[PDB]
Amino acid sequence: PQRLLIPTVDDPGIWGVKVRLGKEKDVVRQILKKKLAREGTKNPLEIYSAFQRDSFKGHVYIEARKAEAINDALKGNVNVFSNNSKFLVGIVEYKDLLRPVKSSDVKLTRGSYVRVKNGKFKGDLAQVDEVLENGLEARLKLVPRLDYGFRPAQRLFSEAEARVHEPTIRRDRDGFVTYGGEEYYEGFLYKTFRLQNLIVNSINPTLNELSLFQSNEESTTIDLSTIADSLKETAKNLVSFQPGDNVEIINGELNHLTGTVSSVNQSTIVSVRLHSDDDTINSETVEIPTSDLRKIFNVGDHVRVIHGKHTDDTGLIVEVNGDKVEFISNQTKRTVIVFSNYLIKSTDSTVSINESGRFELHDLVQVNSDLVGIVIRAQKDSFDVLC
Amino acid sequence: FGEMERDCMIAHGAAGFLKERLMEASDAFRVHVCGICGLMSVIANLKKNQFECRSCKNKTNIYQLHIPYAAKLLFQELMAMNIAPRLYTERSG
Amino acid sequence: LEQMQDELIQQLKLQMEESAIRDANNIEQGKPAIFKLKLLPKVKDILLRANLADSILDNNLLASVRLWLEPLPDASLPAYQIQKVLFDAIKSLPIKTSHLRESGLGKVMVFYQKSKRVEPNLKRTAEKLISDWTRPIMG
Amino acid sequence: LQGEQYQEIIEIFGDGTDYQWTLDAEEEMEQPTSLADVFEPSELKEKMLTDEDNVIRVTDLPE
Amino acid sequence: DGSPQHIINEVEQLLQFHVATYMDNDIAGQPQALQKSGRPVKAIRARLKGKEGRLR
Amino acid sequence: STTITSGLKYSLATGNWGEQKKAMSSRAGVSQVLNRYTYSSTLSHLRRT
Amino acid sequence: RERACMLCGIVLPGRVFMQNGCPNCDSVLNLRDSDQATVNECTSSSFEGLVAVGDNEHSWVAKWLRVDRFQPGLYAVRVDGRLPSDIVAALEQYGVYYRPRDGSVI
Amino acid sequence: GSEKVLIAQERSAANIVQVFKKAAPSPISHVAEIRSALEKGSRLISTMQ
Amino acid sequence: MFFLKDLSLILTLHPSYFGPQMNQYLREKLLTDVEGTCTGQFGYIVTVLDGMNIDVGKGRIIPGSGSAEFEVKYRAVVWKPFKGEVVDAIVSNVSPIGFFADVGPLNVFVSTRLIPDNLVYNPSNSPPAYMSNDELITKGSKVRLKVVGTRTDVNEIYAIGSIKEDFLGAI
Amino acid sequence: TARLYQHSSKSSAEYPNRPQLAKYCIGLAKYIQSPLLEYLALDESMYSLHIHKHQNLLPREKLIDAVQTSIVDIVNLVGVDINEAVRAPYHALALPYVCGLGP
Amino acid sequence: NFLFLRSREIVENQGVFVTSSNRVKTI
Amino acid sequence: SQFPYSSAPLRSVKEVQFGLLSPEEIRAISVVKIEYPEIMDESRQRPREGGLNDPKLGSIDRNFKCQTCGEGMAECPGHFGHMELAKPVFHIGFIPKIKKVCECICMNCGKLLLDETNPTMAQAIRIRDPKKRFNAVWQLCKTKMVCEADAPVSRGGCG
Ligand SMILES: [Zn+2]
Ligand SMILES: [Zn+2]
Ligand SMILES: [Zn+2]
Ligand SMILES: [Zn+2]
Repeated sequence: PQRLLIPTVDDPGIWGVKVRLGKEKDVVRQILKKKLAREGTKNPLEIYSAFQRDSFKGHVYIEARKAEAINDALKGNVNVFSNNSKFLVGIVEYKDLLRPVKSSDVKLTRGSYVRVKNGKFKGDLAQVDEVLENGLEARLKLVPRLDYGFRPAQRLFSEAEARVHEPTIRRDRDGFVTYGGEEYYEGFLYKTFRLQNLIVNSINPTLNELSLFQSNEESTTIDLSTIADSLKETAKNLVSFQPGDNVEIINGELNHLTGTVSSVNQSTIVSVRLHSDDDTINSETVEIPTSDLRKIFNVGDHVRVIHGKHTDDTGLIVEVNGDKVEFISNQTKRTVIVFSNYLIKSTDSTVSINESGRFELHDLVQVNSDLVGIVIRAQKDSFDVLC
Repeated sequence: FGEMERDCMIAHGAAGFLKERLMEASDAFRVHVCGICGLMSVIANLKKNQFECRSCKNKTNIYQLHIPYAAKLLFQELMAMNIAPRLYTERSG
Repeated sequence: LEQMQDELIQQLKLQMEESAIRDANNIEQGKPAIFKLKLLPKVKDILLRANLADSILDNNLLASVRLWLEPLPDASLPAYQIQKVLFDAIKSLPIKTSHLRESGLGKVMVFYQKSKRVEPNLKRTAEKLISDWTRPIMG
Repeated sequence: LQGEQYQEIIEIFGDGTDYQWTLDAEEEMEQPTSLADVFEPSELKEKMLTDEDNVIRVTDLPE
Repeated sequence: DGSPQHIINEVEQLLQFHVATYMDNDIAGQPQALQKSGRPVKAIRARLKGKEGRLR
Repeated sequence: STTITSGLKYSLATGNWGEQKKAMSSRAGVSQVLNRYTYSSTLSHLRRT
Repeated sequence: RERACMLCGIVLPGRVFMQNGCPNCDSVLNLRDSDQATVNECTSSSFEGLVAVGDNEHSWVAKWLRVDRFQPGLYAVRVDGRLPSDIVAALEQYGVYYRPRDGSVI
Repeated sequence: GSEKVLIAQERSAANIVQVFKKAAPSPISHVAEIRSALEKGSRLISTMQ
Repeated sequence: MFFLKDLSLILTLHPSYFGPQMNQYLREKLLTDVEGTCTGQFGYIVTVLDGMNIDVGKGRIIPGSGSAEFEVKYRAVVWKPFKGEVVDAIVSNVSPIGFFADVGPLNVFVSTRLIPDNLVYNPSNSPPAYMSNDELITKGSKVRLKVVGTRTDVNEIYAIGSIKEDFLGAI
Repeated sequence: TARLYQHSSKSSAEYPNRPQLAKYCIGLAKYIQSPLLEYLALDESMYSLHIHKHQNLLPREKLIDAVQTSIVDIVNLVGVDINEAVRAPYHALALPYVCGLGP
Repeated sequence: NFLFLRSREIVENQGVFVTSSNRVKTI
Repeated sequence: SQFPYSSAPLRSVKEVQFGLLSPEEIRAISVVKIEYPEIMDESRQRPREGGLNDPKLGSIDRNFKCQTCGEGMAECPGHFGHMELAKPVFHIGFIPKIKKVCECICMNCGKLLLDETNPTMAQAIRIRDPKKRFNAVWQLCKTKMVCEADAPVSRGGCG
């Protein structure tokens, strides 16, 4: 079993000792060697076990029963500091000192789409065709970046252009081509990459790369499970709240209730005052987790886009189609439909156009071959010119 | 123009000369303060002619002041230590 | 004195059970649970009083505490304020094995520990409390 | 441990079946394609992935 | 990741020390925060006091 | 060989009589730049306590 | 170069595992009588939490790590990689249940 | 390249008994002080009161 | 909606105008600088009542700049639209994205998404209009609309109207 | 077309390590090689070219329709190779303007 | 011959208005 | 006249109101959240956004304009950013006052240990100056070493 093995009062104690950084495993090996050497002698090292954890830097934990045993184990070592920096580990901490880590995900799944940390395809989305059993590397499906004779743009490996620019192409199978030492399978590069070269979480996909990857599958973006999970992650993480926001509750006993955010504490507890026909209920403040709150957007409110192609665009709400909200823009003066997850009720725009485009305000520019004008107002997407 | 010279100028009663010495002949600066929160948090863009205090969400009740740059620095350092000095242009009693 | 406190705690127990029943019916009637929130301040004030812990354990109010902590049949968890207040009260009182046997709160504690909609801080506190309550049994 | 106090521990803490069905319902509700939700409608219209697009492509008429 | 209370206490006490010395580096009863050159850190409080401070 | 060399050179160059990393609390002004304005000034500087 | 035997959790050099095999798991793994692929599938060089055990019988840690019936030595709290399905079935044939030490299973 | 001069530093002699009268706001009225220094090296070692 | 409000203005006068005609000059300066302006807080100031008998008080000399500062208090007629208000209008332009109407000095834009569906935009009609079987709204046509949202600018106000509810549309 | 190409991000993606004057010269060379394809590469900025003295008097929709009709007529008078269009998108810019076809 | 005059009094187009150089005099 | 024209009216300070900054106000007046310890992005100019040298905080270079206000170096006053703390910490300047406040109130019910029933307490509350009022209230409530769940009738205490 696993539950029954939890420690008791009569179990051997655990001590932690500060040591010099980077020598923890060395101290562990020295302790084991000393225990083995003195095992079977008149004065054996009266300890039971010793270990360390990578996260808990500078600490080595020994399971024993006596402080003299700890002193004897540490006697004759140079990594131990001058002072006896030893402490008694609390019995409750015994389970935590040996609990595992990095259990967020079971494994890297073959066929999943991931981003590359570094290399020539730094940041390019890649499909995990193969996961090596070692777990340190994995073979991936990528879009080649070649010039055929500062990196070239990603493009499917073209055998005809490659032969024209380099007639030394190799062939090993049908559809599997090796050019310049790189193996391209049906126009897609297949190359092993280390685990330290990949981002397996918070992956941001683009429909352009998705289409370029799924075109060979005879269907545009047939696989959408991992994409749906990424959508859920993006929707959940992008939500940020402020006092005074009108929100609705999705779960809990208070489901389908409206309220206004009164105060914000940390990023997971939000104090909300609820609104209802009963006056005595409207005078109560409730702290509610943010994971069960949805923003309420009323028609005719100034709202600013948080994230997306229309970032920093503002307008007035016109149509509320549930998840997707429609609003008339201020700069383009046209209706734009964006999800309610990307909107914040900002009563004032005050948009700054700096660090965008080539021209600033009051710039005398040439409209065309005949018309010359000056800039009166700048936008995130266009400019206004008086000729 | 140390403190003893300032005391001598006070004794003479010349307030205009003292103000000119410590502002025009030295670090003079212009800031904008919100008429509500009283803090120097107004995001003023002079060329576009728009002023805005995000905390109070107002665009109108905004004034400008002429203060020594060292005073602005002192108030910002006070705000860095969670102390909020609020400057108001009207008395209340 | 102590008997008056026991009577008051029994009245609180009856009020808590009635409020739980009313909130369950209201949820079954398409209305939010409000009675538990209404009774929460008085329950919090009573529980925060340390000298009444002995009378609480005499009257086995932990049974009603578990009843409030028990998720309703609609698979909806109780309000976060109720869970937080009850966890704080459980920490604040010297719960023994006999009291757990009378109330049977260990089942709900294990459910909270295993569940994932529960707040991770509440998850850690539930693990800590379960370990503390298993401590006397094994030694 | 010892059997009788193991039974006592079971009595105090339960086997979980009193709320195993609650846990199963929670996990069922935790688990759940429409391209409208995947990307912004403006981007979809730019990339030509809407119902008007399929109707135009299917239709036997010059655009 | 993982919560040994001793480690948590040590790291949170380090954070408290850094925040405190960022605003006042003359706290009597404990050593001052030092730079890599060995000089004490010029906290914000030291900026405002003395003849060479902000006010004077 | 750098230890003694740098220590002696630093203490003689800056006047702080101690280790470099313990500049505070060390006796300062022990070593000074020789005054060469006139011969008498140099002679006076070389016999100063 | 050191690798952690997945089954028992011991950590020894990979060449030691190849030349001599696991002193504890040889009754069910035959690591010495196994090729490099099987050695990798049962001994992994990617691990965490070096553990030195002196007395298996009385060490509560050894019982907690289920290594109180093995040879004292270098052990790893967490080992990257799991036993293969075929090796899992082979061990289940012997009647021995395999509990992963990867931490993802608990 | 700069000419540095070592300024002689004045200090109280060692190995001599100094008797001092402490001020009134103290339980101590008189103090006998001595600082010790080995002949070889003439370095301060310890002080006694 | 029109209102009467007591407003105040700060007027700075250059020393070159320190003459006997100072008061009247301040009056015309106030009239030129207030009549017709648009402030988001108040709306539109259309006229100032008793424009030739406004008290100006005593001006204070600004130390270090010589110019005098005057505090002028006056009563003026002000118009400001409100959210959720139904007012009369005259259509000024017809466009596929919607039609623009005028409510006094304010120009209101109504999008197609706030127009009843039966009022299909007809570009072939002369002039082009949003017409139904029994309704035809074109340039110069009286319309009754409800203001839903108002946008505040530097010295301008942008309002959005709707005719999708009852007793709205053509009148 | 060269002036507009030296500022277009299409050139930057095509030539990430080249100066702006190099992009301008490349645009000039491509215009000499094939004016029609360069005029197609303008996409939306082609509508801002000085086409007629009173080009701005017409409504935007009418001017856009006139440009579309002219370019469709010219490209249909020219003809488009399907194989080369598949081989290179640059030659495929002319595909949507063929009669019967569309973007 | 075109000059781009800006005045703070004028509100239209942020005070920017185009006026020919032949129709203005130096102040 | 050395400052560029600004349409905001020019006035002079008449009152300085002191106080503390609420976390809500700190979050409101901030323009960016500081989270990355690296000062420089990749040591290739353009300091990392979200770091301690975010361009939104203000500009100190002649050729770089502030990304928040758009003004030059001579006009940008600087804009604040905020950093979220994982665990709350003491303000070093208020620890003695925090200790005094802890001595004045109960640590469980969060209420004063004395009430207006005491004539001395009412007399102390009658005073106007906040500092002297706090001093008197502390001098009284310091001796009271136990919270009362009942009136010295329930006074709101927890006992
Ligand atoms: Zn403000
Ligand atoms: Zn083994
Ligand atoms: Zn700025
Ligand atoms: Zn109390």
